[PDB]
Amino acid sequence: EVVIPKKKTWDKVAVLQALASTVNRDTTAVPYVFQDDPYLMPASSLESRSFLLAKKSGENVAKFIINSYPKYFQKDIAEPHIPCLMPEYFEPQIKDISEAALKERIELRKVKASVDMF
Amino acid sequence: KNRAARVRVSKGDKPVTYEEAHAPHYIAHRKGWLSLHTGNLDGEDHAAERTVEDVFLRKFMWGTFPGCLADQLVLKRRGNQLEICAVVLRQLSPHKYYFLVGYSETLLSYFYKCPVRLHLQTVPSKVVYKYL
Amino acid sequence: SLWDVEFAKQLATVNEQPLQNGFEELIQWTKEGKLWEFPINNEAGFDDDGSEFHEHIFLEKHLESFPKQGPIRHFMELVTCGLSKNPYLSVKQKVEHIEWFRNYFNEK
Amino acid sequence: AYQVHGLLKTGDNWKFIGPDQHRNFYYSKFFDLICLMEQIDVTLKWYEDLIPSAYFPHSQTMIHLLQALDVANRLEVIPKIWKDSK
Amino acid sequence: SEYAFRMSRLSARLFGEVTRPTNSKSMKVVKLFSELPLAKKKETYDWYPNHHTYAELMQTLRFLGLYRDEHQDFMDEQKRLKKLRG
Amino acid sequence: HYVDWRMWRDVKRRKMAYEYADERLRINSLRKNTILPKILQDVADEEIAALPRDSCPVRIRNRCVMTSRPRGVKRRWRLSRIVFRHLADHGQLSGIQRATW
Amino acid sequence: ALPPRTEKMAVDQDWPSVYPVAAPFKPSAVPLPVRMGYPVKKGVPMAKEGNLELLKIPNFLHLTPVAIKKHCEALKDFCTEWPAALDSDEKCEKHFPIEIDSTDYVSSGPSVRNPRARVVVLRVKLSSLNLDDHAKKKLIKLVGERYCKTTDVLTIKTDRCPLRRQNYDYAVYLLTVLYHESWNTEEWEKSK
Amino acid sequence: PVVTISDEPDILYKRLSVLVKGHDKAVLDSYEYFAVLAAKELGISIKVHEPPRKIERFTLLQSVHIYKKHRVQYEMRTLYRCLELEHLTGSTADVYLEYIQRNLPEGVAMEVTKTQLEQLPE
Ligand SMILES: [Mg+2]
Repeated sequence: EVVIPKKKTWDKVAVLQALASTVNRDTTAVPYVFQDDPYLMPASSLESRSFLLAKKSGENVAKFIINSYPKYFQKDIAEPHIPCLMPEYFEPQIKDISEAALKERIELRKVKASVDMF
Repeated sequence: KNRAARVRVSKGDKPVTYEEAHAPHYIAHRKGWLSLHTGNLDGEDHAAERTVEDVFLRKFMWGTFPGCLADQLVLKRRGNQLEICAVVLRQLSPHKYYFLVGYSETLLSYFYKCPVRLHLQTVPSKVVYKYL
Repeated sequence: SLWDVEFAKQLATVNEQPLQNGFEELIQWTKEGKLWEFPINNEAGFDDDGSEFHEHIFLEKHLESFPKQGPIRHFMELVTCGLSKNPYLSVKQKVEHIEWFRNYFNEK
Repeated sequence: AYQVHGLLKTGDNWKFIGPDQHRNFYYSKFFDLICLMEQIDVTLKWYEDLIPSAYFPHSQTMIHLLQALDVANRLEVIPKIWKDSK
Repeated sequence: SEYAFRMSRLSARLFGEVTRPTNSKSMKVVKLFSELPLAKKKETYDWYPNHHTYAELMQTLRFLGLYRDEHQDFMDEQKRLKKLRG
Repeated sequence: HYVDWRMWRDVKRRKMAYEYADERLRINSLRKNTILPKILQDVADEEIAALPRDSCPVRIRNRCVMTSRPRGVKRRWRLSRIVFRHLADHGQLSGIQRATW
Repeated sequence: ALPPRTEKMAVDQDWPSVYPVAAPFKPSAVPLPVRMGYPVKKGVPMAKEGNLELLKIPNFLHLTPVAIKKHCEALKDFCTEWPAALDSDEKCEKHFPIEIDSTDYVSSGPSVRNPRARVVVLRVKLSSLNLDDHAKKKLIKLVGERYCKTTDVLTIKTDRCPLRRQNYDYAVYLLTVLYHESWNTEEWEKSK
Repeated sequence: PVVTISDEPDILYKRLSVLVKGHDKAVLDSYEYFAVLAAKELGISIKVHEPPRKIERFTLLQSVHIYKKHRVQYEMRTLYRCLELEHLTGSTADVYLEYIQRNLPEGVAMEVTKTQLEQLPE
């Protein structure tokens, strides 16, 4: 007789969640969002906030230049496809006066353009 | 004479690091490799574009971190996390440092389509291994 | 509609918290899709529309038999064996090759 | 305060802490309370457990540290917390 | 013999290669349709980087001021002096 | 914005050969099968002889991936001799040592 | 700059808490004056705070035995146990006859496309198939190029279809149709 | 700790053998000690093996224009270390594989895993 067990199934997340439960918080270390260099430590809460807002500033820096120039990045190399690494196109690709273009600029959140072509 | 990657002795007043000081025949006897990617072993396919992206990365980080990189980077590559680990100096302000880290983080993640992580390491002055 | 997706995104913003650990960085990268799926089978995605082993190598159904004693049918057997032994091409480009030969042979 | 902190440590209420300003106010007043009516050994234990891992303390929190240490008459800890403040 | 020939034919029909006896000069057509041609290989059509995304992206980033490349600095200064005197 | 006109000519070769690969594949299988009649192969001879002389994989020269040099290229990184020597001597290339056996 | 957590850090401190992830060296985080380098003639190995060689070391400072012990205290949930299939190879062959090769090749970069990783090949034992006499004669006469004599192992190869699961399907399909055509008696068997 | 024991009996992996290829014997045997201790506290059976190293040697010219008689020779050291697992579960297999591929080393590592799921004939 073989007591062959049925395979219990998980997602991609539970192993790393158990790993974090192994690594509870470090009572002597700074939050991981900041770096680990003593020169790059925030000393005060205001300095930490300035560091964080500078980092979010750089994030939307790359977001702005990427969405301004989507041609330089259309080549995907990663598989499977990552739509949140694909460019977000903010210009209306539908130019004729149509309801498809109406839904298009409604999705693109262009209020004056939607009103004008309505 | 051989001068592939050997810095020549000027007069005894020339600051130089370990990597620039050591010759290419000490490349795995004393130095190690500045980029760790898996393309160069027995069975692999994509090592050519690994190399072209390696030189792209070196020139790009040098162009976008102007005059603050002490010596050459460490370009590590495991799975799909790229690691640019840096030895950056302590001259420019940390707001600029975090700004360029986020800028580079996002653009290289976006250009190579993976998790790309830059880990800075701040050094006061460019370190001297010997004076030649 | 947009009210429920707005409620979803505002719920996301008010449950957005600092990363505070590299394991949580890996968590968010798995959630977005940046990190690879693991354990990896070298065949993540790439379903090939559920071809399931007969459309790749058994090409009678797209062969559409002519008089089988002919050299044209012999060429069909040869190209059918070749397209069966292709692993890099799928059934759709196999049958468009087959239809290209059908079209050209009907042209002649 | 301890019972709310225990409810915090249950599960993802640390995620329910929320933003950085709310977290700073949270831990600042919590540690002010700890310095106000706890004994000095567990105030120092909470000091090393929370600062600077959880938050960056304020100047009012600093003068309350000094008041707590003066009440406890443990003036030997003054140089260490001084170096920490600097 | 004849039996061995028809066992080879039966194995060919069973496994998927060509059933009827055919010479190497069309068995080669079967290999041609079994492998990819010289032009369709991934390294063949991706041997070169396109260089246009690369160079024009560095161009755009430099004239946005996010990139500082000393080679282009050299050509700018040298052509400034060359238009000054030439 | 390519290295030279020779490199740009080569990438023209690569791109449009990769486009015009399938028809050439069908008709050169029609060359070197020995079943069809000879004139029925001669009309096919006409079609490939009319197919353009820039997509045939006979013009594909494996030049160096950084700097155009026809002869002296290692395929495994598409690098020329002295560029590969430069890089694997500065030590930015993992696993390449100096062969001393 | 600031005085670091290297000397702020004190003994009996949890190191899985210190280093969760595989990270590069970070000497300020490292509480260890680790020295690299070929020393100069009248000097010492180069110090810790700035070494690119310390950085280039693959850095197995995220994994020590007590950390892996605690990691698999967490990871011990994700496992069953085996039946009494025994360490005996003949016993597990009796219980489960067929054997199949179905692999993966782990690369590291942008993409995980190693096409050869779809290779699948099936090995089965005639002595475990137990139902072949002139069928086993017909079987060998079909598959001549395999079936080495010294061990009764039948090895059928598939690398013809792009996906691993349909390669497994080709393996099992070839096994069952070779079995059925072996048991299908043909009319010209007698004139051997 | 979500678990979700779902429906179907085990895939019955016998001999999951991991060939670890590297440029660096120190990385290979540190990873060996790591995997051996992890397997020991897991309870699965681990065996060690050292396939012989392969050295890819090749030759280039040294000067740019002339002097073929003075050549440079470069080499690659590809060392192999085998960690074969016998008698490990499918769930234990993919959790152990998941752990060791999270903590797989960098460019000095490949993890070629050979899985022999057993099954019944049909
Ligand atoms: Mg010489």
